[PDB]
Amino acid sequence: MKQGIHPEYHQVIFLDTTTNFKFLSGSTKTSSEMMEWEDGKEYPVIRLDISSDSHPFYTGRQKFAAADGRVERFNKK
Amino acid sequence: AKTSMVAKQQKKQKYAVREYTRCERCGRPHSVYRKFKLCRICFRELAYKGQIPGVRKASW
Amino acid sequence: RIAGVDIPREKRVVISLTYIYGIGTSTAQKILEEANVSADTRVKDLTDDELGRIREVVDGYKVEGDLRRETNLNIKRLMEISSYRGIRHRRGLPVRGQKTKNNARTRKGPVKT
Amino acid sequence: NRLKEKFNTEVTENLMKKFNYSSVMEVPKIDKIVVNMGVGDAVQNSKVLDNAVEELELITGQKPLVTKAKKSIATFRLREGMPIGAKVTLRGERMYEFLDKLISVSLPRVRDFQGVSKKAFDGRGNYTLGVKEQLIFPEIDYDKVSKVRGMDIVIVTTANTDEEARELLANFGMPF
Amino acid sequence: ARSIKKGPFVDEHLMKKVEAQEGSEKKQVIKTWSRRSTIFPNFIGHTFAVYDGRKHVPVYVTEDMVGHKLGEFAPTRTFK
RNA sequence: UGGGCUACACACGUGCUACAAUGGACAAUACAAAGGGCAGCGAAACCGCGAGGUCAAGCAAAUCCCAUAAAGUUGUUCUCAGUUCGGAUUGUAGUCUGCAACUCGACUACAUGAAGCUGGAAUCGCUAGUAAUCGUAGAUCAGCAUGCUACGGUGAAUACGUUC
Ligand SMILES: [Zn+2]
Repeated sequence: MKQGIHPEYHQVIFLDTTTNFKFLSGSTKTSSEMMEWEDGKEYPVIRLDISSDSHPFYTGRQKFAAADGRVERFNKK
Repeated sequence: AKTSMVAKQQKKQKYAVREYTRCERCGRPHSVYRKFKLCRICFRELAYKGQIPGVRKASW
Repeated sequence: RIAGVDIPREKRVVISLTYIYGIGTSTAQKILEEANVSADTRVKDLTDDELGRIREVVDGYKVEGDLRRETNLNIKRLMEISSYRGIRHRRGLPVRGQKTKNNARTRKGPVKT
Repeated sequence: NRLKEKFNTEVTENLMKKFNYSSVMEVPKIDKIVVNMGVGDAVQNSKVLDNAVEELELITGQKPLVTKAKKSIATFRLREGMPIGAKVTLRGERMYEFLDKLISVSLPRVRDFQGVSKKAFDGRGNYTLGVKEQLIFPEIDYDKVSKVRGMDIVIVTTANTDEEARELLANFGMPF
Repeated sequence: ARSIKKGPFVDEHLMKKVEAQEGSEKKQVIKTWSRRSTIFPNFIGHTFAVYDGRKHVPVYVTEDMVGHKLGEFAPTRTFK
């Protein structure tokens, strides 16, 4: 690739918080949070509300509402 | 008032809040007094005829 | 200077605290009673320990920028869900069921005759 | 390169066994991914095209090529040479990263998602997916999105048939 | 009703129609006139054709729509 | 059954609230009249900062309740500042009625704190317990009154004159 034209690119771990499922891939989201990975190096983490392993269409199961959500507050009521 | 509307007011309402008062002499829905079950117009006419006990023109 | 915002120096502490976004009269009095400080003492004639206690009490009240972000997030959520309140926020009209035939200036801006 | 490793290990073997390829060189692979955004309203406001280019660059990771009108059209008020689109070509590791990201992080963010069209094959082993909201992609913050616009993602494969392309994309994890 | 001591209101017929066919993943569209019914978490992912006066506007239920009424997503008046 | 009558680039009438020091806030303490109450007026007590909720006495009325009137008076503070004025607007969280407060109720708590610093041309009411100010009650009414109809507290200025 040419130098100085492309946006900054780096490895990141997308973490589906619903299932606490982590997947490594490149992106340019540059989250401050850092986490360790099975390889010795550590890369920043991108929080993700819904993912392939959590979406109902992909999974075949009903999705689980997250904490502090609308459903949780409604049930607390 | 409409005969159907008077009949519907008289009939029992599935709701309870759905009950409203109509003048029982002419059927006007507005301005019906509770003590007489009359609208203002019928009240005036009957007070003039003297057929509402103890009701007379007021002044002070 | 509390919560990252300066407050009038010559104003009594209870009133001067209301200048903090998210702090009104009632919360100002509650904070002042929790962190024991004279009601009538002006902020200029105030002690560093009192100021520190006031800061400690204030930091946990979720005021200023965090409060603004929360309100904006609520408004954005109701706009995004396509609610009636969201549509009225988008159109800049009263949201709480007022009558717009007249008297909707605070939401509609100045009169465009 | 998790997706590339999956292709090398599992998808290769599955597809080869399914289609009875005498040689490994017959195993289809995803040649490239072209992400195109056609901005016809750039005629009226070039700032729209600039924002579209910025968003596409954020999504893809590399600067897009600006595509200009091939011919002049009176009805669209389009003059030859006016920039009316953006396009990015992804190959190799960047392509695989974008593909897995699209499959996992991006696609489920579609409201009322029910899978992607299984008939969206050109007839020769290439698949075109029409996304209708840039906001799908994780790298974009809705605050900075002045306008919402879609994209065409063309996955160009070496498969000679729609059947083989479908098998390859399914093994990769494409919903349908 | 609105008071907390009373549970969030919802028409019994609407709630039971939603509950029916819950197990099956081929959930269909539910025609309803109940603009007043509250949206429960049980409704998430469903499609309600809510009558706004002349036609049933389709409404798709998401997580952020929990706690609101079905009528808030079926506008009744038209302007411009 | 559901939605209009509650729309909203706009013009007009009638009103409520203000723009402040003859005032704002806080605490203490007085003085009315006139009405309503049967499944209706809901005392005291307890719970909640709150609107209110639980128990519940009395009362079909000169007996009990609605129901402590406010302005005022006396003390502390603010010191002329778009503010400790003003309270629209909006967020969140609640109470009550009602099968049901999204369209489209009232009220309460926290925060948010808009215009407005006495209003151009013009124009309205009022001659005395009147105007002006301050509260209070009632019909309608499940709920909803700045409207309407009544009540009282404090309480003025001016009328030369008939030219227009
Ligand atoms: Zn009559």
